[PDB]
Amino acid sequence: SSLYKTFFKRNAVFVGTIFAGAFVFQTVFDTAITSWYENHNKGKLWKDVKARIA
Amino acid sequence: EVTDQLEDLREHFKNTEEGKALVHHYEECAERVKIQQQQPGYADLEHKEDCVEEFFHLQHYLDTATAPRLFDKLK
Amino acid sequence: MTAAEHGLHAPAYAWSHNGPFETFDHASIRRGYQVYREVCAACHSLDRVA
Amino acid sequence: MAFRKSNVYLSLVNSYIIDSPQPSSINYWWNMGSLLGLCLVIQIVTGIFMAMHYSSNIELAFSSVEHIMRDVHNGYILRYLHANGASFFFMVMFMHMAKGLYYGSYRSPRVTLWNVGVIIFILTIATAFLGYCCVYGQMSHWGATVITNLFSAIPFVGNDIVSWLWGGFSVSNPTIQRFFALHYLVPFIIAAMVIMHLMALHIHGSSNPLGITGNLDRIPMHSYFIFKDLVTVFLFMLILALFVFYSPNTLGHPDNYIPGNPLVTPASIVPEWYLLPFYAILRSIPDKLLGVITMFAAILVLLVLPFTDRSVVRGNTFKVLSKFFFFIFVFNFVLLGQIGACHVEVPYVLMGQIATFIYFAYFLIIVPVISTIENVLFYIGRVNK
Amino acid sequence: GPPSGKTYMGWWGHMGGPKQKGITSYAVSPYAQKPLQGIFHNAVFNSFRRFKSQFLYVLIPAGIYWYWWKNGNEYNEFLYSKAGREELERVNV
Amino acid sequence: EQAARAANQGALPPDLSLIVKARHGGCDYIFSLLTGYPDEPPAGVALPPGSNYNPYFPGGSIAMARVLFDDMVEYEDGTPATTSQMAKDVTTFLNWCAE
Ligand SMILES: CCCCCCCCCCC(=O)OC[C@H](COP(=O)(O)OC[C@H](O)COP(=O)(O)OC[C@@H](COC(=O)CC)OC(=O)CCC)OC(=O)CCCCCCCC
Ligand SMILES: CCCCCCCCCCCCCCCCCC(=O)OC[C@H](COP(=O)(O)OCCN)OC(=O)CCCCCCCCCCCCC
Ligand code: HEM
Ligand code: HEM
Ligand code: HEM
Ligand SMILES: COc1c(O)c(C)c(C/C=C(\C)CC/C=C(\C)CC/C=C(\C)CC/C=C(\C)CC/C=C(\C)CCC=C(C)C)c(O)c1OC
Ligand SMILES: CCCCCCCCCCCCCCCCCC(=O)O[C@H](COC(=O)CCCCCC)COP(=O)(O)OCCN
Ligand SMILES: Cc1cccc(-n2nnn(C)c2=O)c1COc1cnn(-c2ccc(Cl)cc2)c1
Repeated sequence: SSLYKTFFKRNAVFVGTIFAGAFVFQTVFDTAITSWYENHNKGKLWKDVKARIA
Repeated sequence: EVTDQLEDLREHFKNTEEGKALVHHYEECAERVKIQQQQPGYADLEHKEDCVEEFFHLQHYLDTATAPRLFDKLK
Repeated sequence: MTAAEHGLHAPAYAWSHNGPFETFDHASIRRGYQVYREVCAACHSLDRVA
Repeated sequence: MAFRKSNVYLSLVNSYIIDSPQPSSINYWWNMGSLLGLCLVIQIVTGIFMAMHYSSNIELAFSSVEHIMRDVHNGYILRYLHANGASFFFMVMFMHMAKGLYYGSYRSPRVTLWNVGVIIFILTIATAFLGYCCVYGQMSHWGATVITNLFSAIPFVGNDIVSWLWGGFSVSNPTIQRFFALHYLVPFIIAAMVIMHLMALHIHGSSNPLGITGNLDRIPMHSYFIFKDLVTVFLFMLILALFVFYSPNTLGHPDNYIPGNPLVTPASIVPEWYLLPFYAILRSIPDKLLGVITMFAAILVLLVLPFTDRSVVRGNTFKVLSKFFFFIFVFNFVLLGQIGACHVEVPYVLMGQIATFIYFAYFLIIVPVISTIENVLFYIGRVNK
Repeated sequence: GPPSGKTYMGWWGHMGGPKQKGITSYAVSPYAQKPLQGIFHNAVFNSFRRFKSQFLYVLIPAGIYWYWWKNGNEYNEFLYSKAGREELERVNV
Repeated sequence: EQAARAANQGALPPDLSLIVKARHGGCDYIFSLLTGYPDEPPAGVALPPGSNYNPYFPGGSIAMARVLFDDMVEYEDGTPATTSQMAKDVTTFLNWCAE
């Protein structure tokens, strides 16, 4: 409602926020996807086999 | 001490009569071609009987029965 | 052609790397090089692997 | 006036993708032509980045494709997007031509627009053949042997074209080096034919599924069809990504992972899936010179289509008999691809011969007879007498 | 340059149709209509209605070409078996 | 190549870097090829001198004999090295060599 120049009114905030979030989203989506993949396949990676030959 | 797992399952599914229907069908083929190949004269021939078709019918059933059942027995 | 000239059809075993979310089993890659070095390398090459 | 209408360069963009008048009743079958412009861009960009690492010598060609797969950083993404993108490029073009065969887009005044489209289709087949021989697998050597031997049957000039295509006495090192240089070039001839294609479209515009005049209700291109073009682009890139990342060798053949050998022949020689209907037309003719004529006549018979349609209504929306025989022709084209992937045996030499007869009898017999029957049926069902 | 040969389409203002007189049109803004109204009564029924019209022009040509392939296929498997060994002869040549 | 055919009675054993992706079947074909040699051929067949029967090979007769038997290697982790166990591990290793 009364948040529009805080959100998406300005030409330089319509592209000055979707370019701002384009790096914040770039690193937190990359970390959470990698964290899910290495627990669905836990026990088969090289990190788990090298700790078994200790 | 432990034999290999694929030949253990290959005989346990030969202990069904679904298997004995195909075991006996191939053994009947083998005893027809062997009262043959000793009768007097061959290299007379241009075509004679094999048992390759009856072989594959028994092999196909054994792989439908042991393929989803094996890799839980291996490490 | 006949089924003798085509070959038998291989069945569908359940490999641990089948699926869209699966990884190779690195303990079965390690043991697989031990069977290559002792049984297989007497007649076959592996020329593409550094 | 606005700056986008007075500039020399911005006015061409404004007159083509911004203020272009469109019929407001076109459906999602009119989205295939923009999607083919995205397919040409992906093939040119991924091929230029792969040409930096490729060697065209016959003793280095197979191993340099392996170098891209194993050593180049993200090199497997470039090849898989390139080899699977060519199948997606041919799938949309088969759906693009079938729409204009349905809605009657070949008739006057769009005959020149249909004739430039046939030239693009021949250059796209020639492009995919030349690049498939550059991998130099075992399918690449024997597919290039069979095709180039067909030109030795031309009367009184046959042992010249084939010795000029080979650069020698067989498919050898001069053949692979000249096939890559021609493969760089024909994608730029296709892009110039695409520019001439859109010029003939701008003077008359598009048709509509009703098949009547559309000058009574028009909406602009911008803000209405750009967001409808955007829907099928995101569907295209998602199904393409499912093949590149989850099943990248399904639309291929495992014999292309063997290096090519002139002294060992494979047990089964089969082309890619989009050349299988035309491969089966060739093997049906027992002559050798008559076989190579019929396979090229299967693409040039699309140019007789403005002359054999004798109907007075444009399209297939209200034509009962013409809607039945349109799907006889479609499934006969899927039966022709299945025959061309089988062995040459004896239920199949007669199935592939009758199905080649249905291909040519649709254009020259079935269309001009069914067209005039519906002209008389529309007349006596209305005129009270 | 010069003007070229005439076509059957124009531009905004002179599109080239018949003259109109006596037709009225009305519309309401998208900002006043409810979000995603035509999502039901659309494909669960409409496209279930449009399929039922145009399906019998597809399924009868499809059934002839799938009967021809399945019946021609099972005669090839018979000719390359042991029971079909004599009929492979006198047919191929 | 002449020295390879000289030790294998004319036959040439191929390179195993891309053998998974160059065969109809993939991982299922290389596993079933090794654990598929019969103890005796079917009745009626006639093999050439110096051949072996394997029904997964097109034609029936192959120039490679059976090379996997029980307890021929000794694993470091302690896994029992049976015929099907060792044949599983080469196919997992060889699929990595291709991909
Ligand atoms: C491999 C290449 C991948 C990319 C290919 C792109 C798709 C090509 C398919 C060809 C095609 O476009 O045919 C469309 C045809 C007629 O289209 P129509 O305008 O009459 O129906 C618009 C309707 O009002 C929804 O229109 P709507 O306004 O709802 O748009 C939203 C719709 C968009 O998705 C698509 O339609 C993409 C095809 O999504 C939704 O429905 C939301 C659901 C919650 O629909 C049909 O008649 C169905 C026939 C099946 C076609 C199969 C082709 C065989 C290969
Ligand atoms: C020389 C080479 C030339 C190429 C030859 C042809 C190659 C075949 C390529 C296959 C894709 C072509 C199939 C679709 C063809 C376009 C059909 C079309 O344009 O739409 C017609 C129809 C629209 O419906 P209506 O407009 O009539 O609705 C009533 C409104 N009053 O919409 C429909 O009826 C669509 C119904 C579903 C069609 C798809 C069915 C499956 C087609 C077989 C595909 C097989 C792939 C292996
Ligand atoms: C319309 C455009 C194009 C089409 C349809 C096309 C088609 C093909 C096809 C089907 C292959 C075989 C790939 C395989 O089966 O693995 C190939 C290979 C290749 N193409 Fe293209 N191509 C196009 C444009 C280009 C362009 C412009 C270049 C410019 C350099 C290029 C470079 C290559 C290269 C280097 C190969 C090497 C083998 C490989 O990467 O697999 N392509 N092309
Ligand atoms: C790289 C190849 C091609 C490209 C980029 C292309 C592009 C286009 C585009 C953008 C349109 C505008 C209408 C629409 O989007 O559907 C169109 C229409 C058309 N195309 Fe193509 N096309 C190509 C190949 C072909 C081929 C192979 C044919 C026929 C053999 C063809 C025949 C036509 C016809 C007749 C129309 C007009 C259809 C109508 O207005 O109803 N084009 N094309
Ligand atoms: C222990 C692991 C081994 C594996 C996984 C393996 C695998 C294979 C494979 C996949 C083939 C090709 C089958 C085909 O062409 O379709 C082959 C062929 C062959 N292998 Fe092996 N092999 C092994 C060991 C050996 C050994 C110890 C020898 C010793 C003489 C040998 C000799 C051959 C020969 C002569 C051929 C050619 C067969 C033919 O072309 O008829 N292999 N092997
Ligand atoms: C109503 O009808 C329509 C209509 O529906 C549409 C969609 C359009 C929209 C137009 C199109 C879809 C046309 C598509 C355009 C093309 C296909 C142009 C051809 C493309 C090229 C020639 C590609 C250009 C080449 C490159 C970009 C080379 C790239 C290589 C690079 C960047 C390597 C760089 C190297 C280093 C080291 C940086 C119309 O114009 C139109 O008519 C009114
Ligand atoms: C196969 C050939 C394809 C044909 C190309 C057609 C499509 C080309 C247009 C694509 C967009 C490019 C437009 C550039 C942006 C507008 C340029 C401009 O403002 O015009 C010029 C800027 O001058 C330049 O330096 C042009 C640089 C060209 C750069 C080429 C990469 C301004 O010109 P001017 O002020 O006179 O505008 C007329 C007002 N009545
Ligand atoms: C034979 C064979 C055997 C194995 C792989 C291939 N092959 N060649 N290229 N591609 C992509 C492919 O699959 C091929 C070629 O098959 C065909 C079929 N028709 N054509 C053809 C048609 C017109 C022109 Cl101008 C050129 C060629 C080529």
